[PDB]
Amino acid sequence: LERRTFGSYKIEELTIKKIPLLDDGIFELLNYLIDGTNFNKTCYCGFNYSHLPNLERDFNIASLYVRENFEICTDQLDLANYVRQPNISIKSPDFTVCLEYVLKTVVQETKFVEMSLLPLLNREEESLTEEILEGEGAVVNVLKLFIKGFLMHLGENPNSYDRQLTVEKYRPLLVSIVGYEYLVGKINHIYYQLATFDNYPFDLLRFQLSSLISTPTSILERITKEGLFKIITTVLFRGINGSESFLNIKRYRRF
Amino acid sequence: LERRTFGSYKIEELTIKKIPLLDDGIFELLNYLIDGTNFNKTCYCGFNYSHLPNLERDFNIASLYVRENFEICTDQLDLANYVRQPNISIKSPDFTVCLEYVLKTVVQETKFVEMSLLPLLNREEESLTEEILEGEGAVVNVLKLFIKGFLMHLGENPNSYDRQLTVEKYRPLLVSIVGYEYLVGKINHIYYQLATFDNYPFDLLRFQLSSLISTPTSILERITKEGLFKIITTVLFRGINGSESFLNIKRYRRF
Amino acid sequence: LERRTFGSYKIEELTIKKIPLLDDGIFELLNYLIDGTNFNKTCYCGFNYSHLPNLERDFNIASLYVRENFEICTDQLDLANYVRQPNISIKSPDFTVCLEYVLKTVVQETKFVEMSLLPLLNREEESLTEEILEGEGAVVNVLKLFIKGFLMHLGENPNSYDRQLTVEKYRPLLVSIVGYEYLVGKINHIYYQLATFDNYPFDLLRFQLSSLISTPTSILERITKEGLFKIITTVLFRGINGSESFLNIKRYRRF
Amino acid sequence: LERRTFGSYKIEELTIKKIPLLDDGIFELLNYLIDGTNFNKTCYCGFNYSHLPNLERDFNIASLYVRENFEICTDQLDLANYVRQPNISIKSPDFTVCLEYVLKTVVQETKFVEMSLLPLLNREEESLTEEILEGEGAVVNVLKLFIKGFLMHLGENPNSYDRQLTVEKYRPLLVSIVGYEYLVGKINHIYYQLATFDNYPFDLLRFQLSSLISTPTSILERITKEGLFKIITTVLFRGINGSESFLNIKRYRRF
Amino acid sequence: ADSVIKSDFSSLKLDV
Amino acid sequence: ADSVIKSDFSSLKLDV
Amino acid sequence: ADSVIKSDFSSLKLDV
Amino acid sequence: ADSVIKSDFSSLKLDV
Repeated sequence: LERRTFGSYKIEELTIKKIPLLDDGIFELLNYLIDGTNFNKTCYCGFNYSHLPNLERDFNIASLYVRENFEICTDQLDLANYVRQPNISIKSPDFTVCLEYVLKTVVQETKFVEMSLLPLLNREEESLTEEILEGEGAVVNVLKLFIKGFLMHLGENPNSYDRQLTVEKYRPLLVSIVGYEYLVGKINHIYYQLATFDNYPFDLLRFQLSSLISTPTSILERITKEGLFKIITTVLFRGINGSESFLNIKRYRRF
Repeated sequence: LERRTFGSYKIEELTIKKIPLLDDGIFELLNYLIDGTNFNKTCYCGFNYSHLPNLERDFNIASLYVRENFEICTDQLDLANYVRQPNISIKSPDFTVCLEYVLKTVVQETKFVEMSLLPLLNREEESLTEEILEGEGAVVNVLKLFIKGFLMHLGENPNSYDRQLTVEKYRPLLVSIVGYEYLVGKINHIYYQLATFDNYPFDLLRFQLSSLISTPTSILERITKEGLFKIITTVLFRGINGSESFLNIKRYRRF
Repeated sequence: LERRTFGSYKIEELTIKKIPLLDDGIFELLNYLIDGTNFNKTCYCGFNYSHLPNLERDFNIASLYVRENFEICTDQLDLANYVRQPNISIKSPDFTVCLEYVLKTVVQETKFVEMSLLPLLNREEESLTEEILEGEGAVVNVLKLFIKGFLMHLGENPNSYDRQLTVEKYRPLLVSIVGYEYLVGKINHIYYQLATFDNYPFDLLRFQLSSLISTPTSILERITKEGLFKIITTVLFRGINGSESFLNIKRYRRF
Repeated sequence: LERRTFGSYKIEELTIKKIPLLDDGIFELLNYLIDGTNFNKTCYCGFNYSHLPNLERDFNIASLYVRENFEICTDQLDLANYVRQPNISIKSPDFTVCLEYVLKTVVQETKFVEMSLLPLLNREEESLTEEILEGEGAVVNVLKLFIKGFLMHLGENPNSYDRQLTVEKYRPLLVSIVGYEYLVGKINHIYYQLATFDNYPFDLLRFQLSSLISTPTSILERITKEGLFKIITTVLFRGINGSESFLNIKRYRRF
Repeated sequence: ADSVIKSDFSSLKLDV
Repeated sequence: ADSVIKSDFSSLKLDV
Repeated sequence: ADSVIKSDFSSLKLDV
Repeated sequence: ADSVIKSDFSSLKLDV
């Protein structure tokens, strides 16, 4: 009903002849973080989390850090008349969460706010508080744990719609996990494969994941020479296979 | 690890055949207040506290007031050679916190100090500063919030050792909450039930708390006629069921 | 909970002041082999085993061979009244698994059975079936795979109790691995180091394992001249450093 | 009987079934230094010391420097009625030697004195005499020579109790050697290994010492960024493998 | 205790 | 999909 | 031990 | 331990 183990998804059935509808739960994750909500008050509480080390701790650290940032970005706005729509977008690769507000009257008309939770293109290490480095590190670890939770659920739960589903919507998380770990305290080939091939079907993923190949040395060195991202002055991602895919905005809604 | 939301407890496992070990966190609360420590430097910071109105404010007011009182009681002692043991006791019903000091050599030999934070048996209203009435009111509110925190955690977190745990160690807080609210600016039946029945098991409490009965009118009137406490000239408490339990000293240690 | 990748261990916490408790999983491995249990019905199934070549195949071959041997040793006994205790011992260097049976009444009184799975001191090559050489080769490979699993887990999972834990309980496996590979179809210095120094601490092992030194030529030649084992007519092992340790019986229980 | 080459140990046999008893000779070393005793009057005189360059010279310099420091710490005490017990402790990482005195009557009651011979956490280079820098440099070199003596004896003298003995008691010497050389006029991997892995068994050490691995570059750089020690405001040591062990007090007695 | 019913005590009349 | 093989990814090297 | 260096022993010469 | 190999550590790089 409400409660589900962190990172897991559900597959629902739309009918128009039936098509699958992936409930990835990314919206809900982001929403909780924005509200500063604590782990014990989430749909995620009360499952065994020995597979996800430090989930509750890092989740609450991250929740606070996101909450405070939100407040800083919204203290300079008057939002007493407005309501946050149940739509969150993510722009990449700074993991820029974007909210849209509209007037309680309509539901001056609409207002937008963006917070880059994991800024990657323009950073300061030396001129950054411990609060910020600790908050970021917690956000990233939460994302990693979400993806592990996703993968573990996928592994244990075959479904005949799997062939039609892909890791497409997880991309911004994956890109930020790879980007942050690289550009601030190596590249995890699992994360990098899934970010690169956002068209990875679920059944194929399950069967292949454990035999995934490492980053080719020509790519590793092209990365050290030129970054991971290629700015067009719109950002391109430097894939594990040398592809250069456009990282478009993803939109998430409440399910 | 270190961080926990205010009033919450942990249950750990001793083995001798396993028995539960309740970490009530009362020692730690007291210790912070004695050290004048501020909310932001406690294990309690960085959770949402909309459920606990004014926690940080009243905590810091109380922290100062306890700190200053401690200093007053210890300025007339030489403690440069000594160390405060990690043992705090509470005597009731004045909420008398008792510390024991020993020489850095041994760890003249040992020294004791007692501060009644919420004196109830012998008070002056007219001959008391605002500083003192404000400090006391803050201490009492902090205690009430701690208990609310405890209860909320209990409600949300069943555990199979609940049947073997009771509210026993919370008694001095509960007695002082009820005593102070009564004898200085009515009786809250929840607080009074828990102070009376210090043997209330956790699982039973959770199931029953929301349907707790009000103070019988014969008791209410016996209170107005005779106090709440019965001094034996050793103090007895006048329970919500007409019992007359002895309020013994409780000893708290660091976990 | 139940499922774990082959060879891996868990570290649990006893308290008496906390001490670590190593769950090596050797008992469970042996138990399965005795029951002839097939890979797909073990706690080990459903992980990727590309790191452990032929695990399922060789495990099932070995499982059958041990099962049949057990039956041969127990067909000449009446065990209808009795129960196998959850205690398995191993005597070295023939990898002699020892079971103890007691009457369903007590749980004539107790009965013992011993099967040398990898006999090393007195063998026949020419007068031995293919069934036996194939079964033995499978048992040995399973043991090698268990140790590889153990080492891999150790490498990836630091723990602060490592400093107090040693490879002590793995000795019979390690001695039989080295013994069988030598005396029947060279010496692997990793296996030999760990068999010799059964006091190797986990943290030290992890840091040092990859830079382990080869067998000194004076030892290699003392081996070719005199065996590996020294019978006292009780067996002594000829260590990689020239030590001559006694190989005592090890006892394993269900965790 | 009395005389032994510097740094060497003896292994004796207690029986209770026999257990080894390591006579490390650290107490005796410290005692001599405290008494200002000169090399020629120690159990160490009259062996060849070409393996230990400058032993007699540096020992006497160090002996004087420790003696004078002792006197400075004890001139402000009346100890005419008292006797130094045959117990010396070392607290780390300042190589803080701690003595306990008791009244000739009992053998006001007991008195304690601590001298940090090699202070590491809080130092002045510019505001320090040559006498002090020369005394410290001599103490450290003596410690290094003691350890070399220990290692050379270990190498030449196998014993069947080796497997049960570890370098545990040498830790404070090893930590101060590494700490002082680093924080005042690079890291010796031998010293750093033994300080880190205070659980190194004697037989394993002998076999492995000559093939010891260098400090990983990730650790070297974590050291330059953050120290070696991590103060908890109790000190933690930053191990060669990234461990963070607590440096507890060691107690030495006369054998 | 996985089956035990949870309760929300956040609205109890606790004079805070 | 009741016949599809399940995989346990709980031990994958995911830097957590 | 969160800072302890991990080792990958999957490529050790273990004759498997 | 009469069979244990001895080692000469007199030439170890011990900065003395």
